[PDB]
Amino acid sequence: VKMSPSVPYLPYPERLEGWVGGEKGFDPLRTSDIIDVYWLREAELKHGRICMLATLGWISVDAGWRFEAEMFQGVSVINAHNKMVEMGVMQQMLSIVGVCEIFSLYLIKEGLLGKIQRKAGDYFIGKNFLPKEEDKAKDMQLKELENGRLAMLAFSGICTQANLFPESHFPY
Amino acid sequence: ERIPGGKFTKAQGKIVATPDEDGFTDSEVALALIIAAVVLYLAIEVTKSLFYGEDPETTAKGPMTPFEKRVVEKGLFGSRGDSYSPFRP
Amino acid sequence: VAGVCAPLTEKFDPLGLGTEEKMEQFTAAEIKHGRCAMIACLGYVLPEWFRFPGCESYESGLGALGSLPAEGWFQLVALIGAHEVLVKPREGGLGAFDFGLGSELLEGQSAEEVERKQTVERNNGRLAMVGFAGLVSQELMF
Amino acid sequence: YGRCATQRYFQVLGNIHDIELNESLNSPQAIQALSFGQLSVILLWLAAYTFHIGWSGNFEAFIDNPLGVQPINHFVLDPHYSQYKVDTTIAALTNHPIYHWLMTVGFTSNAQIYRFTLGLEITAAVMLVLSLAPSVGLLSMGGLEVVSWISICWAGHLVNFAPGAANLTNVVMEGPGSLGNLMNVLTFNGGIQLGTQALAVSDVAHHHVAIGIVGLWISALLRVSKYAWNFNTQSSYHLDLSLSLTVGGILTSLLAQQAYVYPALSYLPYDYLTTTSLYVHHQYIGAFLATGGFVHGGIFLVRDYTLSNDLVGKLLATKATVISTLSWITLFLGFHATGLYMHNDAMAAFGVPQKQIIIEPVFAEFIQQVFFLGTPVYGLGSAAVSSTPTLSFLPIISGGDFLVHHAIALGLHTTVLVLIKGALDSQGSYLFPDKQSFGYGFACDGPGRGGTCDISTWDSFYLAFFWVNNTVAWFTYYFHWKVLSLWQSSTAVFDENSLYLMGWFRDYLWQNCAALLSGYDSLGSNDLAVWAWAFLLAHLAWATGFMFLISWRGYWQELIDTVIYMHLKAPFFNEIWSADVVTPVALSIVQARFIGLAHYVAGFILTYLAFVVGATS
Amino acid sequence: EFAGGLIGGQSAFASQEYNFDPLGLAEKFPEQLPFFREAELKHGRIAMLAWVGLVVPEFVRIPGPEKCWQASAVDAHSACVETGALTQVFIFCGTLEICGTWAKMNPMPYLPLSQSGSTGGLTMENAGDYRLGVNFLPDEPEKVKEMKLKELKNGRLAMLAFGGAITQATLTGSGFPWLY
Amino acid sequence: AYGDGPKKWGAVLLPLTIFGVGITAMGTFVLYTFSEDFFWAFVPGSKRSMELEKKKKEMAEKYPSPVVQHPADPLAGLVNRADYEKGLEEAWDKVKPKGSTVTVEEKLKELSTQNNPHYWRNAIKS
Ligand code: CLA
Ligand code: CLA
Ligand code: CLA
Ligand SMILES: CC(=O)O[C@H]1CC(C)(C)C(=C=C/C(C)=C/C=C/C(C)=C/C=C/C=C(C)/C=C/C=C(C)/C=C/[C@@]23O[C@]2(C)C[C@@H](O)CC3(C)C)[C@](C)(O)C1
Ligand SMILES: CC(=O)O[C@H]1CC(C)(C)C(=C=C/C(C)=C/C=C/C(C)=C/C=C/C=C(C)/C=C/C=C(C)/C=C/[C@@]23O[C@]2(C)C[C@@H](O)CC3(C)C)[C@](C)(O)C1
Ligand SMILES: CC1=C(C/C=C(\C)CCC[C@H](C)CCC[C@H](C)CCCC(C)C)C(=O)c2ccccc2C1=O
Repeated sequence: VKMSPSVPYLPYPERLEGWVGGEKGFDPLRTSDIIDVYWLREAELKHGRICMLATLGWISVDAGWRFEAEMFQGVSVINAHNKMVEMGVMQQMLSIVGVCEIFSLYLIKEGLLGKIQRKAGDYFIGKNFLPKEEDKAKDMQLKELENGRLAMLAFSGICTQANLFPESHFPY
Repeated sequence: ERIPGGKFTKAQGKIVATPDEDGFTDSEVALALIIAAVVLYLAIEVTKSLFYGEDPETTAKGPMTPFEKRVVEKGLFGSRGDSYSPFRP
Repeated sequence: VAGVCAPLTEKFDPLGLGTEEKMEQFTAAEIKHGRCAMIACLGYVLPEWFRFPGCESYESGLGALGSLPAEGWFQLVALIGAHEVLVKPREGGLGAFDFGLGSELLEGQSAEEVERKQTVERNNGRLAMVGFAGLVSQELMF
Repeated sequence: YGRCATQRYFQVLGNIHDIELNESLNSPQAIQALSFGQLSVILLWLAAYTFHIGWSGNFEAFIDNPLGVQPINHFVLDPHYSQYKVDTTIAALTNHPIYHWLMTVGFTSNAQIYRFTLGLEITAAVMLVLSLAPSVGLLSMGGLEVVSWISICWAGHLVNFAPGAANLTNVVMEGPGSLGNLMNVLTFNGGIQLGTQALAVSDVAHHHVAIGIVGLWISALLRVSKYAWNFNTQSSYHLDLSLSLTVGGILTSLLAQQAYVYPALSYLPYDYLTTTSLYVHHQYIGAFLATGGFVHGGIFLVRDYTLSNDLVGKLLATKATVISTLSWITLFLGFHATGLYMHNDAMAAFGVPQKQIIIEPVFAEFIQQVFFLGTPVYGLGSAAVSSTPTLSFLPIISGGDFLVHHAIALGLHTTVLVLIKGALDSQGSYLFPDKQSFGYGFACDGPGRGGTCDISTWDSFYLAFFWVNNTVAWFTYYFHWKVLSLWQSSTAVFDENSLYLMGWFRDYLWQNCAALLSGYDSLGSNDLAVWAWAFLLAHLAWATGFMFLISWRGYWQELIDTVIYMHLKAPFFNEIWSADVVTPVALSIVQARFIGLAHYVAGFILTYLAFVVGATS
Repeated sequence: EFAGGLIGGQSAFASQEYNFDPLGLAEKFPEQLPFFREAELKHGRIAMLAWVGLVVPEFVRIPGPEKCWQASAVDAHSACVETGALTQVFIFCGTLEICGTWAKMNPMPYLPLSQSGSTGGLTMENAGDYRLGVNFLPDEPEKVKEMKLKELKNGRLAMLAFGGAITQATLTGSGFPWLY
Repeated sequence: AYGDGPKKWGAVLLPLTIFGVGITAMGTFVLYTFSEDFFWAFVPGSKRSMELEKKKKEMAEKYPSPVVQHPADPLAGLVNRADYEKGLEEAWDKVKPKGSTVTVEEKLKELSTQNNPHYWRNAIKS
């Protein structure tokens, strides 16, 4: 009878209670019941961070802020990945992301198995910028999540609009 | 160069054409080995999990998910039974 | 039993060298050496396969000591030394090797698993120490 | 520690996967985790094959000339080779249709194969991750709906990589369009398509989408049939396992038959050795799966069934009738098949081949002509010729095939007789009325009551596995000789010399071993040397199985006791070995029977594989 | 009582209710009755919007790719599917339908009803209740029942009206008056 | 060339994968034979298995399960074993042979008691 505030006609997805974004209770097609909210929140945070970075990347490289090196000059955002994948640049970025994601795999596996007690999305980078106040810490986490969601939708937009209309730039 | 053995190899005249280069270079072989190393680490984890079995607290201290609660209550997906049956319905 | 895993059954002190007191400092030294050797083996392996755009001129191995302008070598040493002097062990650490990095993963981990992680780290560091010794000696001599 | 005997090894290793006895991971979640681990192993095995095909292989040279090139499996780097053998060997050739499968499913480069290997390794990692966390939630995964969805997705893949997909107009964007547009990727031509001499990829994709949709509908119908009349009265891991194993054995045998007669992989029939190996391998797998279904039915009877007035109770009450009638069928079939074969042997030996008893397989000929053949080949039942016939590789039968099929029926009925007899006597015989309290497998009940050797229900499988291997050998000899005659264009040497068993020796076994034995001799060694060596190795394993089956424990236990005496009395070693640690004892009776059967069947499989390779090379 | 006490069986005349069910589906399927009312109200709402969207374009039409917008009602649909308008309308309607109905109905929306069964989320009380604009309801049960009856009557009228409108338009063409 | 590749990788790995891996597997299996947990799940009364059984019992008695489980003692399924026996007693008194001196509780004690000291769970002083 909790009646999730987002979709009023649906019952509250119970496992979302206590999590940072759970006060809105938006999980229709309730998947917190089938999938552990630890995994769902780790995936949400990973997508949000990747999109918060990819948005800025697309904007900066579409505006014309290419890196110093040649093989980075004159390459548009669209035909960029297929270019740096043959220049050897996407391989090393894949290596760095691979070690970061092996760290992520260890963290997710140990957390879901219950061995470690890290929080979902916590990679232990930071902890000296956290507001240190529990209400303020949860507020900062909610800011991260909301910005990540906005950035996910924004990058989806930006990318689709750019690739549908190649002769354009960031305002689209 | 091979010495052909068997009547059909000689009759049909099929030739074992060696590729000029190798096919996987060395970098992609290294990537395959790295991915296999990750799979090996996961296999070690699975072996440790299975050899010591499931601990008694998990599935007893960890509350069942609402999906699992409703499935056990309504007897679905092999519950209300003592079988595995991946090809249930 | 922090370092004793299974090929052994006891402490490997043929020339009895720990004998209390020294043991802790030697443990710090061994753990730091093992960490450096693990990252150094990774270093030997990988520059031979990708080269970090901007570094695609220098030679790998010990030749990098000759290459890589000595100012850059000094900057690398400066980063290393800044960490070494400005990190310090955490507080309630298990020793001088507990610089706090990743120690959150040990929170409530049981003695067996904490010690197992310690032993995995130390044995991997030992294997990497002998591996780097082989790599450097082989690259230099033959 | 370790103050056990060597019997501990073979006692626990025989039940090491009997997880129902393993109280730790006894829950069904653990069994699903075992399934996940097994699927990870399968994925890594397929990754092995794809990786070695793409690494040292000629797939890029295979797609260009699939008829003129021999597929390479992996590179050979045996240090024991002599420079000549090193110069002689190029690489380990291919005995499986993975090149043909990759060509069919749209692989055109080694880069695609490498990506496939990476995907297989990643999927194995996913399976291991799933096995890491057994859970009633994961028990939801699976079902006939899931496998039908897998079939639908495979249909989508085949549509995406059909040869006519280039001409296909995008249906989901420009509408369905004309019928030919869909015919670019979805066809029901039926039978061999000529050229590739295999079923069209469009046919396979259309088959799979139809099968997936029908499977979804059938699963929904079965679950509504579970809505009303909801009765899970007998749930057992062994009952469901027997169901799965029997269905899988039927499907695998059907796969062998319909993959020989309707090859789905391009340019497969041109490769004789791979076709023969495919058929033999899949028939062995199917027979093994059916035998496992019977075995797990027996196990369910042994330790999971409670007597009731149900289907199984009715079967048990009249088990004497079932066993007696199966015995009559087997006796009749064996008597008549053996007698007709011996009569033909005598007639051919006495220079009177006309006086053989050749009963024409008129019933199978009637079925073939009326239902399958599009031209009058025999003329019985029908003589109509099809205006637009379809192509396939259905063999044309003759007089010998009647006797061979009766031998097949004898083998199948005898195997079923042994398995059913053992399963139903697991509830007890008058020599062993209380077999319900002794478990599925045990040595015996002693020399009393006249003797009770091989009275266990597991011993029923042990006896029936010889018959499984014998039946598969019979019909695989049949298939192999039939296809060898067809490929060598004889088709009359078979039809005449298969009537008598000396033909089966001289023209099949003795004749087709000529090249295999010349794998290595005084003159030198060729590419068949490995297979002659494996032939000898398999014979050695078979005879070691003979050792473990003929000679029984007591002798060997006394001999091992004397050997222990020699060790304990030996110098320089009595100070070190007191026989207390892992005491050397003779293999238990059940362990000995299983190990003898294992050597027997290992030699069986390796001998026939080496012979098939040396004959169809 | 009749149809589990659902609203809609009231007749216009007096307390002599209509209770129209000649084939008796309400009595034969009382546990499937919330689903029946869900389907009825959904069809009624869609038909109201559909009749309004058959009438309005004959008056004013949005500027667009000129193939879907500048077309009659009967031949609109094919051109609109081709133009990519109805595919986005389908995305919107599918998201709404999946989330709303498929989650109010299936307790396990991540599973088809063949695997979840249940379907207990649709009770008799919350049949058409998607909690949308409930503040506009009168604050007394009698007028709430009357408003629900108005919605049902207009929905049935819209079902029949849209059926007639589309059939006549296919037969004849024309605009809002679909007469010959 | 075609040979290169598998030649160098093989010279590195095949010695490893066969010699080192198989020899390590054999040695570790011999060690596992002398390990305390050698086939612990299949050796009756093994320390790890007995501790696991004890912890399972503790978890069952500390976290009761709402769903009904298969009773380890078949008579433990009864919701009211008292009522079971009381009924038995009434039925037996109804069909007792004359004034029999045999009572139901004594018969239940006689049937439940059993002298099998050689059965394990009894040889472990349990
Ligand atoms: C930086 C080097 C270094 C250091 C400081 C330590 C320190 C330690 N090790 Mg250790 N170890 C190392 C490298 C090192 N290890 C390597 C490479 C291996 C692989 C074989 C091991 C394997 C090992 C085992 C198996 C065990 C230890 C243990 C210990 C602890 C007690 C031993 C002691 O008092 O000796 C500390 C002092 C030294 C090790 C002297 C290092 C410098 C010497 C003089 C070098 C001698 C020559 C050497 C062979 C180099 C070859 C060149 C030569 C030909 C010139 C202590 C914390 C024990 C432990 O953890 O206790 C529970 C234990 O059981 N170690
Ligand atoms: C998916 C299918 C499936 C599954 C899940 C099971 C599962 C099970 N079976 Mg089963 N079975 C199956 C198929 C299956 N079976 C089939 C197809 C058959 C017929 C062949 C059997 C016949 C069978 C029997 C007869 C018995 C079981 C038993 C069991 C249970 C214990 C298994 C165990 O510990 O064995 C231990 C497993 C082994 C010892 C494996 C042997 C290792 C092989 C032989 C190695 C040899 C290959 C070698 C590499 C070749 C070398 C060649 C040479 C030239 C070098 C377990 C529940 C047992 C049981 O329940 O008894 C209570 C039992 O007695 N099964
Ligand atoms: C060549 C070897 C051989 C032969 C002939 C048989 C024969 C038989 N086995 Mg058998 N078996 C064998 C090897 C063999 N086994 C091995 C190696 C194993 C593994 C341990 C088994 C395991 C096994 C089991 C577990 C079972 C059998 C059964 C049977 C019988 C099946 C009924 C049948 O076919 O009757 C036909 C009989 C024959 C072909 C024997 C030859 C009879 C004559 C010589 C041939 C006919 C000549 C002519 C027509 C007669 C003239 C009549 C008049 C003119 C005088 C049959 C007696 C089953 C059984 O007994 O059920 C009844 C059964 O349950 N066997
Ligand atoms: C919380 C936070 O913010 O960060 C956290 C993240 C995370 C991930 C949780 C953490 C961690 C763990 C880490 C970082 C673990 C890294 C471990 C590494 C890199 C180990 C390398 C071993 C190399 C070996 C043995 C080489 C062996 C080489 C051998 C044997 C070579 C041998 C030969 O070279 C020799 C000797 C001669 C050659 O010719 C032949 C060959 C065979 C190559 C931390 C520390 O908590 C920090
Ligand atoms: C939070 C928030 O947001 O609040 C929301 C909440 C909520 C609930 C969504 C709201 C609402 C209600 C809505 C949207 C109500 C809309 C209702 C409509 C459009 C009803 C149309 C009926 C058309 C009929 C019967 C056609 C009848 C047509 C007939 C009989 C035609 C009949 C013939 O055509 C036919 C059949 C043949 C023709 O030839 C001749 C004629 C006779 C014309 C709010 C309050 O607004 C806002
Ligand atoms: C030969 C023979 C033996 C003797 C065979 C034995 C004892 C097994 C042979 C063991 C082989 C030779 C391996 C010996 C140990 C190896 C060093 C491998 C050890 C592997 C473990 C560490 C797991 C029997 O015990 C027996 C019992 C019942 C019927 C027939 C027979 C029978 O024929």
